[PDB]
Amino acid sequence: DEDETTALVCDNGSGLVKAGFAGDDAPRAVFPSIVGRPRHQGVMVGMGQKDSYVGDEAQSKRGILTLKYPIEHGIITNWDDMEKIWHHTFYNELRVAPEEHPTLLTEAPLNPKANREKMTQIMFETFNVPAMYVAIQAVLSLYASGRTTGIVLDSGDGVTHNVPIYEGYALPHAIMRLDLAGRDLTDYLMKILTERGYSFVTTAEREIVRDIKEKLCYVALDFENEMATAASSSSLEKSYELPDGQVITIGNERFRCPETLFQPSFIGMESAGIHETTYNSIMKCDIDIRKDLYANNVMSGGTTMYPGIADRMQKEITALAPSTMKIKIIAPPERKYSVWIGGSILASLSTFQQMWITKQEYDEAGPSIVHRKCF
Amino acid sequence: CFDVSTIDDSGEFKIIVKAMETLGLKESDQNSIWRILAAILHIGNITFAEAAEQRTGTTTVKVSDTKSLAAAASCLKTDQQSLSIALCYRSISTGVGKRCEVISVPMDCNQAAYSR
Amino acid sequence: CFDVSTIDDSGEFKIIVKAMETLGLKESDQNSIWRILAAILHIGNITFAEAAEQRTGTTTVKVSDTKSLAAAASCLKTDQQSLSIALCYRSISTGVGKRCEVISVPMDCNQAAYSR
Amino acid sequence: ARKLVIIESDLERAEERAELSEGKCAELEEELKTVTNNLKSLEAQAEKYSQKEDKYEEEIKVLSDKLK
Amino acid sequence: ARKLVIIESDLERAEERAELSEGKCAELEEELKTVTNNLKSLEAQAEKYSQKEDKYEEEIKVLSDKLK
Amino acid sequence: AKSTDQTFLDSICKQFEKNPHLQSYVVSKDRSIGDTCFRLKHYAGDVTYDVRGFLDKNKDTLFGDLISSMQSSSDPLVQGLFPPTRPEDSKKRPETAGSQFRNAMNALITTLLACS
Ligand SMILES: Nc1ncnc2c1ncn2[C@@H]1O[C@H](COP(=O)(O)OP(=O)(O)O)[C@@H](O)[C@H]1O
Ligand SMILES: [Ca+2]
Repeated sequence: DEDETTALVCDNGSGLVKAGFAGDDAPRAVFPSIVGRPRHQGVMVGMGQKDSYVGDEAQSKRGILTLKYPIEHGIITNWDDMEKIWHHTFYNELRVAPEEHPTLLTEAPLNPKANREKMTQIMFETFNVPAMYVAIQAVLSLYASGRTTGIVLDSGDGVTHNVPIYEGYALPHAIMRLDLAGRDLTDYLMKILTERGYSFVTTAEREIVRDIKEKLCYVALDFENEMATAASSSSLEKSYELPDGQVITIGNERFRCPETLFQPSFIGMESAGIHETTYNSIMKCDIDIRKDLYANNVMSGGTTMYPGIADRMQKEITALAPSTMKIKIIAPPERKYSVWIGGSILASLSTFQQMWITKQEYDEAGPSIVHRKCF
Repeated sequence: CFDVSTIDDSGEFKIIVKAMETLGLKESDQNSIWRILAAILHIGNITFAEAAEQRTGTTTVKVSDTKSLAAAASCLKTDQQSLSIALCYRSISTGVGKRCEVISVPMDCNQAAYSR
Repeated sequence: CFDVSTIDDSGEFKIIVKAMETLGLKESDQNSIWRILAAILHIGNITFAEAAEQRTGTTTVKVSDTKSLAAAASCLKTDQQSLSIALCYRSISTGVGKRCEVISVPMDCNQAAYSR
Repeated sequence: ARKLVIIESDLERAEERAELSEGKCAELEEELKTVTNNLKSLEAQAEKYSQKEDKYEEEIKVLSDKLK
Repeated sequence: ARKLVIIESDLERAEERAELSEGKCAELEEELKTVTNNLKSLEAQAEKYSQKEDKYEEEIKVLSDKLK
Repeated sequence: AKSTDQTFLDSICKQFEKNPHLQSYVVSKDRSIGDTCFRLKHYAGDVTYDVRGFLDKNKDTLFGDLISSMQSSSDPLVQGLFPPTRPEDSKKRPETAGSQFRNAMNALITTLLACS
């Protein structure tokens, strides 16, 4: 009590459920968003199976599990299982009840209207939550990084968002939503692996791809020039003894899948690279508002952690684009967790009161209290 | 500032020493206390020669005066290398199981001097 | 724990001895009773120095402190060898005709300490 | 009866040689775990350093052109 | 005669696990020496790469000044 | 043998938490219940228990093999601890000592509900 109220900081997506205690800086409790059943039948008696297996408990013992995925970048295949995903957050890891402290979540811009009330209903009209809010993904990282004037491109795993926020919100738009990040690359690898007697089919092993990915996979400085270099067996082939029992000397499999990012043609979409749409969104704004945008670019998310992601952007943009101001790309120490660094802030602020929703406020405006307060 | 017109520190020391012994802080204990301050002084001889690695906006942090930087790590009795890597580059990844460090990237000078 | 702040065992003994004789437990009988407890104490000085015979998972059971192990079998008046083989390695084969023992194989430490 | 006494003399010899080996084998495995940890660590740094010099030489090449 | 078989059988188990452990332990010990050598070698290269990119650091800097 | 204390505790919360006189942190929304603990309603008061031990503590099972070695002793003391087979308590013999506890208390009430 005294000078302590304790506020939770959560940020869920399509890869990790980031959570902490109170006033923290970095995410303490983290676990994969998974929830399946026992295709096997639990021994059924050596426990009335139930618990789909979740948290650092399901990922530990995959194989047996029939992992089913609820949140495919935005759309939720089913909300009934979501109840048993949040039953793992506050209870197992955080070890605190939601009927005590507030709550903070993230908002993927342009989210279905039906999802607003559905989510809020799960808490207030069921699991008593005194107060909560659902802040907008990107905007959070802006302040934490210490930027006032920037163009943000937040992309962790779910979807891509080109948010030219550098002074205010809710203008025309200059924002886009693309389903081409993280999990999209995870499903693409197994496709091409078939050309080398490898086929990670189901979800259980599909997760292993993610593991092997974040330890060697890279983005070619220039696919065209590295083609002739492929002859050399030093900078391409990299041994990786699968901790299960298989040696895969990945060489041309590391920078072939990530290429899909710049080449949406490899997934059947007329959409251009992420540097074309960048122009598309900037041109719809004022004319005297660009010179400062190019000066400072905010690239956050785990997608920017790959080796050979920032340098390439400074090669293609400068080619066909205004060439007067300095070109600089900002990549903070841990540009992935930049969202959580800023997420913790708003939760620890007091001015935040004149924004969130209070217990009584809901009953005063009914279920439409959401779109009546926030937007 | 440094020198004060009303206070005479040089002549006060030997007078304080008697007061130091009055409580129970013998020379043996005195020396042990001076090390703690010496550690602070060693930190005080450590600034950041604004590394000119970056060419324009942002900038990294590098220590040209290794003599002073080494003096601290020497008395702190810690790895000079790890000290420079861990501080200049912050680590974050504490997923309950409890952390995996070292992942990072340089930051501006203001934040470096601030964290310092 | 061992010592209690409210009870004085050292001074209570000689008082209990009078009560021991009140019923009919003479020193001759007292000594006979202390042996039973001594047997329990000898069992209490017997643990299992986790035999490192197995290299990884499972593990066998071996007694490095033979002094303590022998002390029990000595007072129990039984074959020290058979005692170690029969206990550490359980026997099963009772086909009505009534058993043929000794067939067995080592087991983990938890089960050993449990059966103990 | 005599053979029962002789057979035991050879048993203790193999038990000790195996225990002595396991003692060092475990130590070597632990040491290997520490070395391999730094091996990939240095390899990661080596790859990073290689990436740095490549970008430096590229930028320096541009600076030279602008200088001329 | 039966006790003899029990002990004699144990001798076979002891001798088997001994030669197997020592065999792998010797192989492991020899491997550690190779890995240790690789560690020292890689560490040396990493040192050369680190000092090199640090030289380009003071080089790309002075060139930026002359260009300005 | 593998169903540890933790697994058994899980069998209680699911099989029950519907029948009167039982709660936990899952069903009953109350932070007062630790994740490693559970609530249990009595005839009036509420009590929170821990699941430490439970199994191995309650089981206390000792089959022949280990006992047989002691029963065939020549010493009058040792064999004394193993009376001539079931004294006024026969029924079936092998079935843990934990379940035997219930039988001891049930045999107690049976003879209590047959007098004045
Ligand atoms: N150092 C890294 N390099 C490349 N990918 C990384 C790195 N660290 C994390 N990732 C990846 O980033 C993704 C998680 O990023 P995150 O921003 O938390 O996603 P989301 O918010 O969509 O759940 C995972 O696919 C993970 O493997
Ligand atoms: Ca993100």
